[PDB]
Amino acid sequence: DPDTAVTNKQSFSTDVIYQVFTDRFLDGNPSNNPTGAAYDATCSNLKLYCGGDWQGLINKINDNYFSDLGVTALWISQPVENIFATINYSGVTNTAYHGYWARDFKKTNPYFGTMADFQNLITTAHAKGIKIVIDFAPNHTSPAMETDTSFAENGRLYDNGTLVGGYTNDTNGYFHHNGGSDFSSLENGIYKNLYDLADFNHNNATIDKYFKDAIKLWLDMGVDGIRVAAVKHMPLGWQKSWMSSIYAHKPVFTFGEWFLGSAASDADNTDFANKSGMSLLDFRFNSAVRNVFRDNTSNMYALDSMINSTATDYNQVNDQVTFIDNHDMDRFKTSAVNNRRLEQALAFTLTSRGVPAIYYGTEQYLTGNGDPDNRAKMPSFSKSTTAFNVISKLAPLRKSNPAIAYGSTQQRWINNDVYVYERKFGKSVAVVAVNRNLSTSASITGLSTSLPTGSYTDVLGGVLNGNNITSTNGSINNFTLAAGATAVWQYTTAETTPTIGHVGPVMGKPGNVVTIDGRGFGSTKGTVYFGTTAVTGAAITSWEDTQIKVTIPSVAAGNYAVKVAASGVNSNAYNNFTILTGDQVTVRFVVNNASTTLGQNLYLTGNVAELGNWSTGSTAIGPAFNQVIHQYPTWYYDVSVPAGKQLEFKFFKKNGSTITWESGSNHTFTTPASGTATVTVNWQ
Ligand SMILES: [Ca+2]
Ligand SMILES: [Ca+2]
Repeated sequence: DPDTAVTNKQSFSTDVIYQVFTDRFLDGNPSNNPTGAAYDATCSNLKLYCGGDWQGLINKINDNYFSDLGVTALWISQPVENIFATINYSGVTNTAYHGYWARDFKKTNPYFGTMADFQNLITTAHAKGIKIVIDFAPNHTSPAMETDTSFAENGRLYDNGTLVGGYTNDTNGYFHHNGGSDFSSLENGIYKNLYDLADFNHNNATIDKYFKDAIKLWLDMGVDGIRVAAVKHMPLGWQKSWMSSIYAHKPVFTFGEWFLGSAASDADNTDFANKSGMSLLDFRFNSAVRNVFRDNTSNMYALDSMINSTATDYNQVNDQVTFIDNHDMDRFKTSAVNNRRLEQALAFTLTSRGVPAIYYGTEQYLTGNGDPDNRAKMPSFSKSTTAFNVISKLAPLRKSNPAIAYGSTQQRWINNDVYVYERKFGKSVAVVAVNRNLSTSASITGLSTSLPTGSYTDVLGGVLNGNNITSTNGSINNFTLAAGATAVWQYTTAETTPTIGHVGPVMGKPGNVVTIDGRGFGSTKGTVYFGTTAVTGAAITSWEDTQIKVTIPSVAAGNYAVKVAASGVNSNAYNNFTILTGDQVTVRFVVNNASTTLGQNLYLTGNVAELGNWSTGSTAIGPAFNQVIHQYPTWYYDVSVPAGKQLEFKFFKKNGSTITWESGSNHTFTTPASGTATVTVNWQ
């Protein structure tokens, strides 16, 4: 199979995700519409259900709307049975229309469709080569008051019909009853309630179990991707074991949302991308794209830096999911914002690095500020707009041109309102040119690309007032780029060298199988190098020019670079693959009596690669928490550690360069073969 083929769950770099709020798109079947309180036919009261559902998308896939737009994937609402109760928050009736106030993860949302309607979608989709991607919220159930069972469904979690338990009188401790997060730190954002939503207790072994079992269900119906919610509000440790269990079983591409407010590099957000075993929505690229194109607060320089810092921060920047907007900010088009500015923002995003998503009806230039006005009933299905045209012209290149799909990003020309940049993968090039200025045109003199000699026609055919150019050995002849114009001119040809485009997943134990997308690999089963170790023959499950699939060798766990060798010649090196010791379980380590100093923090390390392998660097886990579950001078932390292994660990205070250890002998611990566990040591 191709890297391109819908068959490929582990990479989305060649796709364009269409994100659609299921109930606001199209009501295909009206019999699975709510009754009364919870329902609005006319969808004027956006807090109510509007009747949209899975048969609605089906019908659209079939009359070629998605395929004509060129989107190759769809990201639907979390599908699980949500609370049926209507919650009246200060005068206004709220319904669980948005698919987030779940109540049974092992069942479907009847207003969206049945299990068979779900399967139906999976199939009408894969039929037209459109990958499906679901939302998933392992952080919580629904709203609830501990003093008040009467409020909503009191966070009640039912396992497949059978009630496991609600918020009030939670004798088992399935939930953090720690108050609600005030958000002053990371720690309080995790172990206290997200707003008024009943917070799961993951260190609880029923719930740890439930959630791994609830995703295998969905993966088994053939979802091709998982968009995780509120990842800043759950422990990384738990997210990592949950993930490793998924990759073990049915590796799909998984990206999470860690909300960010700016193009700025946030540390916890970056460490999350690199260590979690998942990718994130690209909130910092979003901040740049709105600043330069919508809001005129920043200029062409901002955009280029953002490109460069995200390229530097992220272990695999190409997995990150870019966007001009979504269901939690205001809609890009607003009355002052020009069409061409939305259109250029689209243009830009489709041609840029990472994985592009579009929130529904951006082809229809939809407005709506804040929530819910940013979530309206999808207005028309016209295939007539300039945004409709730009998306369908450009998003195909992600598949046909590997430079767009995996390539590098170079600046070739920039001033305050003009940006010309280049995407290159091996011999394939693409240059995008953009003048954001809607009144002055701009002479580009002295442009040098690494396009070969010839005349290159604007791929957009002039829909965005694109002109044509001529390369003479890269040097482009002088030209006026028009007002508000944008151009794309590209070049492809067959690679004849193994070159690793993508690898997915990037973290797993021995025995897991990964996918290596690329160009010029040939069809003669060669050798795959996990670092220094050749994998050959039968251990390689598939070998095709663009995609090799291969089992993880039983090497020591750690960070590895992956190379391919075809016909003797070796490919480029894809980095930061994480081989895990084995299966993982989340274990909470609690250290008492660990007084520190102003600004002295507490990490743990130990004898396995998951614990950093006696590191005091970026692999030592830390810093530990010490305000919510346990408090100073006790310190605690949740780690992803390997199932049933004896561990040797020690805590240490790190100040500047002053690492200062635990005295005595190493502490030791044998982990469970499944689940979660807790261990408590006294700082010695
Ligand atoms: Ca319906
Ligand atoms: Ca939480």
